[PDB]
Amino acid sequence: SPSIVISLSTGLSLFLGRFVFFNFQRENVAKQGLPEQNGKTHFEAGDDRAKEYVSLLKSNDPIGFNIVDVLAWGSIGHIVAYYILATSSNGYDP
Amino acid sequence: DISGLTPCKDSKQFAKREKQQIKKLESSLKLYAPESAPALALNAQIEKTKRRFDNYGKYGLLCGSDGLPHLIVNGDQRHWGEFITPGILFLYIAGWIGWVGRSYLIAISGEKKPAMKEIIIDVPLASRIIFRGFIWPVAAYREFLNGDLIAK
Amino acid sequence: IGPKRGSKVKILRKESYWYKNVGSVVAVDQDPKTRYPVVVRFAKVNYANISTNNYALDEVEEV
Amino acid sequence: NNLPSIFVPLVGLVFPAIAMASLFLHIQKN
Amino acid sequence: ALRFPRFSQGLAQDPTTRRIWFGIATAHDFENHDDITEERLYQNIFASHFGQLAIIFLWTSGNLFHVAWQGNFEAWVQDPLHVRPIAHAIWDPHFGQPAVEAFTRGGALGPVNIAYSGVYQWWYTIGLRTNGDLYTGALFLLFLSAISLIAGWLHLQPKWKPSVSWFKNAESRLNHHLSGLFGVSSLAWTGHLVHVAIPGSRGEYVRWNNFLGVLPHPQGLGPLFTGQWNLYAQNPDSSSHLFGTSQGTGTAILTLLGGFHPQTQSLWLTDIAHHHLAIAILFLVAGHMYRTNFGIGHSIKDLLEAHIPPGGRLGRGHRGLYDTINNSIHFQLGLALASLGVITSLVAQHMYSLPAYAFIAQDFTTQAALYTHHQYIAGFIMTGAFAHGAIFFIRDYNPEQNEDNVLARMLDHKEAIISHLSWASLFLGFHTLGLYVHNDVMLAFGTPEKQILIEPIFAQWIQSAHGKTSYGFDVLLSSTNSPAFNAGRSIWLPGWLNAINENSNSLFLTIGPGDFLVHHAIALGLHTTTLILVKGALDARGSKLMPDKKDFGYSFPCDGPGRGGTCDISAWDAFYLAVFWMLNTIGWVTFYWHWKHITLWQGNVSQFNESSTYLMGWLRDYLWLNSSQLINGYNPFGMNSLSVWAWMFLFGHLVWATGFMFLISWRGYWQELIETLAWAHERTPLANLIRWRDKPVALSIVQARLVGLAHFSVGYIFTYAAFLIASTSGKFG
Amino acid sequence: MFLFSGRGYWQELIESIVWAHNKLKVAPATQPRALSIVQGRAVGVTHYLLGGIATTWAFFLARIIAVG
Amino acid sequence: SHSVKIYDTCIGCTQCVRACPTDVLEMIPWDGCKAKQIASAPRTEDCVGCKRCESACPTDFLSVRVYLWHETTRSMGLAY
Ligand code: CLA
Ligand code: CLA
Ligand code: CLA
Ligand code: CLA
Ligand code: CLA
Ligand code: CLA
Ligand SMILES: CC1=C(/C=C/C(C)=C/C=C/C(C)=C/C=C/C=C(C)/C=C/C=C(C)/C=C/C2=C(C)CCCC2(C)C)C(C)(C)CCC1
Ligand SMILES: CC1=C(/C=C/C(C)=C/C=C/C(C)=C/C=C/C=C(C)/C=C/C=C(C)/C=C/C2=C(C)CCCC2(C)C)C(C)(C)CCC1
Ligand SMILES: CC1=C(C/C=C(\C)CCC[C@H](C)CCC[C@H](C)CCCC(C)C)C(=O)c2ccccc2C1=O
Ligand code: SF4
Ligand code: SF4
Repeated sequence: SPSIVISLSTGLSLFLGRFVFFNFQRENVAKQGLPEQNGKTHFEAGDDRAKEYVSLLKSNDPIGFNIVDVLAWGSIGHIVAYYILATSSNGYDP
Repeated sequence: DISGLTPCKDSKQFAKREKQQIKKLESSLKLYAPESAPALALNAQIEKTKRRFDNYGKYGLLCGSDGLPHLIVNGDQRHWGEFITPGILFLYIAGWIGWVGRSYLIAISGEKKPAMKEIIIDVPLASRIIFRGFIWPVAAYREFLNGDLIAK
Repeated sequence: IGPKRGSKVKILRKESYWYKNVGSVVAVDQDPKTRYPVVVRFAKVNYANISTNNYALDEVEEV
Repeated sequence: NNLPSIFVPLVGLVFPAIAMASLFLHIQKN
Repeated sequence: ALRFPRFSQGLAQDPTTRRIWFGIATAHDFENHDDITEERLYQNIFASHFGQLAIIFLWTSGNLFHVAWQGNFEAWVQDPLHVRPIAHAIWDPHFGQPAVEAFTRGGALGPVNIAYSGVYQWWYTIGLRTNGDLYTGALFLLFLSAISLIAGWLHLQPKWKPSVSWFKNAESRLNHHLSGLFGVSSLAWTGHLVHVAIPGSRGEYVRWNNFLGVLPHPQGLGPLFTGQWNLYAQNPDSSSHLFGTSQGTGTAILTLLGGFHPQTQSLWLTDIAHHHLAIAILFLVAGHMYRTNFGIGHSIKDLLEAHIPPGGRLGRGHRGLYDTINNSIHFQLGLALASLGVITSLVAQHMYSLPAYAFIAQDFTTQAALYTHHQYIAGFIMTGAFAHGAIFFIRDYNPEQNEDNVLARMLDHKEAIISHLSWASLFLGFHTLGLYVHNDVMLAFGTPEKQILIEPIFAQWIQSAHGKTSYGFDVLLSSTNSPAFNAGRSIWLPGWLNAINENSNSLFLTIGPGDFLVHHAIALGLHTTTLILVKGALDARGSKLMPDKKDFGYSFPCDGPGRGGTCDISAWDAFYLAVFWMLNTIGWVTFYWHWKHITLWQGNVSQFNESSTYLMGWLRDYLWLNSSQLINGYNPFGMNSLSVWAWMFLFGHLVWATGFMFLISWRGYWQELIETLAWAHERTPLANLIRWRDKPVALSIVQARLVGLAHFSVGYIFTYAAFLIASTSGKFG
Repeated sequence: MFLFSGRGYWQELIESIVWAHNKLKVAPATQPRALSIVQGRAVGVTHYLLGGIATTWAFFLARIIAVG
Repeated sequence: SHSVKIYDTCIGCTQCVRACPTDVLEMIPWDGCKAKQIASAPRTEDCVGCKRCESACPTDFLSVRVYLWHETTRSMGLAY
């Protein structure tokens, strides 16, 4: 049953992102700021298309889960689930 | 045996090549008188060819598919004398030369005009220095440990 | 006013042929308005066949 | 059809002549 | 500002004839133009890129249209092994009657040219069967060229002109190139292979009109979304399948069979589709690494700054490298050129051992021409990489902002690198030449058994490890029982071993004592060329003979006769010297490949194995033996179809010999000659009514060196191309 | 090799070689120097003429002894 | 016209002035050395780039430097 495996993997990845690895990832992202050219960020140097989308990333979550994190963790879960399904599909043995 | 090769004392192309060379020599031998000097020279050539083939067979080489011996620089114990045994010897001799030259240069660094000693060699000091290279590995190792091999 | 005559000095001028080498001081000029008073002689000749040079105070360090 | 008999002389001779004349005039022009 | 060189007033002021030469020479050097800025340089680069794309698309459209119009594609596809491809027609007023009679080849009604480019097999494999497809492709590529030119003009306009800060947005460009340019294109090509090429190989004609009413797989998209992907590999093509028909076929579209198609000796299309799918998936996954406007990802400058080893064995590490790379374009050009050269060499080395096109292994001339062409292109690109690295070191390097990082440490100890490169080159050259000369003398005296022959043990061990059983070693894949053999036996080994262990193909050819010396010669050439280029690049900023080389520029003639004389002291001269070694090494490689493969094709491999160990063997059994048919293109008795190749042979010889003019004789003699000629023209009657506008002067020094190098290269290339094509076409085997 | 190249490159290479020598205290008192321009041209022309003449000599003698 | 620049390492040995074949350089009084004079290059537009001045200059590196630049009839040495 592909649906059960997909849902379980997505839920496990979402839980791991939200409740376990959140602080480490947030701290690491804060450590590595926006890309800089000649000591200035891309938006500051005179690029108008590089403005950060502050409006989209704002969220009502108590800790700060946003759309981008949801998409990333769901993508990882789906990749893992589909790899599991494809591996279980055939009958190759070493 | 190794890499699909045939021992040189068992292959047939070796014998065929030997026969071809011997026949080529004997064709020219017939022209002259049997007692004449060219006959003696050609007989000596034939004897040399036979001895060379016998020595190559007895030395344990490996002919190839086409019939010529092949050298093995791999490191097998049955071919110590093919590459590794001569090579070390070379290094020894080579090191000798280098060491001697270096010493001589230092021996003329003290004087005010070493160029005259470079373009006109002196024989006494050079003869003193020449035989010190017979033990070059030991002196070189001691100098490397002490630290006088490299300038600072 | 500078290094004594006959001393050995090491050069610190990057453009000189005798860079990071040693040389002997011949004389030091006492005029305060000379920019390069130190006179140095080396053992080896440069690409031009001269073997003498001038230097300022801070481009040569005593050894 | 006979397109080559018309097109080959044009590319071979007439167009290089026009190009050379125009380029020389533009080079020497002040 | 008034004369032809509008981009430089200094070149317009002088009245001599060198103004034209130097105006033509430096038209693309946007950095030296007067009143230049960063924005103008970047925009000009963008427009030039668009123009180049338009030119490429027009070129391929012309190729397609000419093959469609004057070719015999339809007659070729029916009988691939017994029809010669036709490139285009020949119209020539200078041709005589025998020339018209002899050049009429194939099924045409007039003179034609046999195509050795190999586009016929490629177009046949990708699924084209009639001339309508070729005409459609020609129209499509014409449209693409037109839209490229339109886009270039549009982006040169004031309203749509980008700014500098846009050009330096590295992370976004990397993300889009890794995700959109690479992954999506591979996915689309996989779609084409599944939809058109594979069904076209089984007899089903899928085109634009009816590609919606056909199913590539009977199951459809069900297995892909369900998870049982194995259903896409249930029924592979049978071993008796015939290309282009529906006999002994299957239904799978993604397999891992490996090996070669039995009939065509080419790779299976299903394997190619699967490979493209996997590569596209990998690229799409890997393209999300870098930070962008959405608040997640990686920052390159922080990645670089964090890689500094404790203990200071590398100094400051990678601090400040990001700005150095970004602010300079020559660094980027050098990196791109080096990568492209390595990739081109990989393509040349792979496309001859694992061919991917139907009925291409049976076309020997096409294989030889493609290999030689790609190798020469790779050599030129690799030389250009070092040239632009030296230019970067001259121009864009700021010593203060890159203090104690890897670049400064590299500039610190150039002497050790140069010395070790020199030692390696000397060692290799000395010993290779010694072995060759000893073998030659031994053969000369009449005793071959005293030769020095060394078996390439390591390479043969590698081949045995890959799965070859022609030597005797039993390692890894050779051994019947092994973790690797067991692990890989169930999927691809059965086909791979059979493909590698046959004697007809060119996959992992047998090697003996002859290949050892040639490989060492190739290594010597690589080392010497690298030494020359690296010395030129590192000694660009300064040395002891001239410690202010950065003030004069990248290219300058000399520095007078003082200090013993300084000729060829710039980095441009180092590149000009390294070009010769590049040509020599590439020539050695191509000679080796051509002789090995021609001996293999002719039937007997003993000739090479017995004559490749001494140089007289190369001179007598390769050039002299194979020139017999080429030199007989035209003779007093008559002529045949090989006449043009002999003519181009002589043309290349003449150009190569003419190069020696500029490479040996120098300026002063010719300037005096021009002096005398000017006097003679001014003093003659009926001819002094005509007066010159530009004072005639002899060529400069760097210009003469460049002209001589160009003549040398042109003659070299043309002569070798003529010899190779004529010799391989004469016997067709 | 002598006919096509120039002196400055060879001098700059000899500089690095001399550094490698001096690192091991084996530098000579007679400092190495690249050949002057005129000497380079003379060496080139001498080698060129010798090679061409020897080629013709060997070819002529072999052919005319074998067939004559 | 080329560019000839004189640096302050000069010692005033008058060799560069004598070596010039076109009368470009000259000497002026100075106070930065023992000889109390330095070189100068007023008539730069006549320089032909022969680099004879650089050949006769005793210094660790030359105190007079010639940089080649835009060419013209006088600097190229054309007699017609
Ligand atoms: C690139 C394309 C190209 C083409 C298409 C031609 C075409 C031709 N060549 Mg030329 N040629 C070329 C390049 C080319 N050449 C180059 C690069 C060279 C240097 C090696 C030469 C050197 C050359 C020589 C040495 C000769 C030719 C001759 C010929 C003609 C031979 C046909 C015939 O059998 O004579 C039939 C008889 C004729 C005399 C034709 C007469 C009509 C002519 C074409 C004039 C028409 C007049 C017209 C108003 C010209 C002015 C227009 C102007 C823009 C050019 C033909 C016109 C031959 C020739 O014509 O001799 C004079 C000849 O002897 N060519
Ligand atoms: C006197 C001893 C001597 C010694 C110890 C060395 C040592 C060295 N050489 Mg130098 N060299 C020498 C003489 C010597 N050289 C001479 C005479 C020449 C001119 C032909 C060179 C030219 C040279 C080059 C071009 C290079 C080296 C390099 C090297 C280094 C690597 C080893 C090698 O490649 O050898 C190379 C050896 C040779 C090509 C020939 C040497 C054989 C000479 C003739 C033997 C010495 C004999 C001498 C006359 C004895 C007199 C003493 C007597 C009076 C008592 C090593 C530090 C390489 C390098 O730079 O490495 C970092 C390299 O690139 N050398
Ligand atoms: C892309 C490269 C290309 C190339 C190299 C060739 C090459 C050739 N063409 Mg083909 N051709 C092409 C594209 C190309 N064609 C296209 C797109 C068309 C459709 C219009 C044709 C239609 C065509 C005809 C109708 C004929 C030829 C013929 C010829 C041959 C003689 C040359 C000549 O007469 O030109 C003829 C060329 C044209 C009339 C127009 C093509 C020019 C296009 C529009 C642009 C080329 C621009 C070029 C890249 C300049 C860029 C500059 C840049 C470097 C800065 C020669 C083999 C002749 C032949 O059959 O002789 C045997 C001939 O009769 N060609
Ligand atoms: C996802 C959308 C996207 C896409 C599709 C592209 C695509 C491209 N950009 Mg980029 N770009 C993007 C986003 C994108 N960009 C963004 C957001 C920015 C702003 C940061 C830029 C900034 C930018 C600049 C400033 C420039 C480009 C340029 C280009 C062009 C590259 C030149 C070329 O054609 O190489 C061809 C590339 C490929 C086909 C990749 C294949 C390479 C591998 C090695 C293939 C191996 C070969 C394989 C075996 C093929 C077989 C051969 C076949 C004959 C059988 C190309 C149109 C350059 C240009 O050309 O402009 C006109 C340029 O000037 N881009
Ligand atoms: C990827 C593209 C690429 C790009 C964009 C550049 C960009 C640049 N290069 Mg680089 N370069 C490249 C690849 C590239 N290069 C490669 C592959 C090499 C190795 C050969 C070099 C080696 C190189 C050198 C040696 C130099 C540059 C320089 C330059 C700059 C000046 C361009 C110019 O003036 O030339 C315009 C050139 C020409 C129009 C004249 C030469 C044309 C050749 C000789 C034609 C050969 C004749 C022809 C084939 C005859 C055929 C006859 C027929 C019978 C077949 C420019 C920024 C120059 C510079 O100084 O930059 C600061 C410089 O001197 N480049
Ligand atoms: C290998 C080829 C080669 C060639 C062709 C030449 C050519 C020539 N040499 Mg040079 N030279 C060479 C190598 C070569 N040299 C070498 C290796 C050196 C040693 C450094 C020299 C050193 C040298 C010196 C020292 C002198 C010359 C001079 C001459 C000229 C003699 C006058 C004359 O015969 O020209 C007529 C032309 C030729 C014979 C060449 C072939 C031309 C044929 C007829 C084809 C014409 C085709 C046609 C017009 C093409 C048009 C089509 C186009 C529009 C597309 C001539 C330019 C002498 C000179 O300049 O005084 C006059 C002289 O002083 N040379
Ligand atoms: C409201 C809310 C909530 C809920 C939430 C949820 C429930 C969510 C979910 C979410 C989700 C659920 C998400 C998901 C996502 C997903 C994704 C993002 C995916 C992706 C995918 C991909 C990417 C894929 C890919 C592929 C393909 C296409 C094909 C094959 C291969 C592969 C697999 C690779 C809660 C209660 C908690 C709280 C309150 C509020
Ligand atoms: C001058 C200069 C420059 C240039 C440079 C160059 C030009 C370089 C090149 C380089 C190169 C050209 C390199 C190369 C490299 C390579 C490599 C590094 C490779 C590797 C490989 C590998 C590692 C492999 C492996 C393997 C095998 C063997 C088999 C299979 C498996 C595997 C995969 C494991 C620049 C621009 C920087 C700038 C600065 C200066
Ligand atoms: C190769 C080359 C060099 C370098 C050539 C050199 C340094 C000559 C080297 C000659 C010999 C091999 C050096 C050693 C000679 C000693 C007598 C060796 C004594 C020890 C024993 C071997 C006897 C130039 O200087 C040069 C200058 C101008 C134009 C072209 C070139 C040029 O092509
Ligand atoms: S030659 Fe040099 S040191 Fe002498 S006066 Fe001229 S610039 Fe000064
Ligand atoms: S280069 Fe010649 S002409 Fe010019 S200043 Fe020096 S010596 Fe005088």
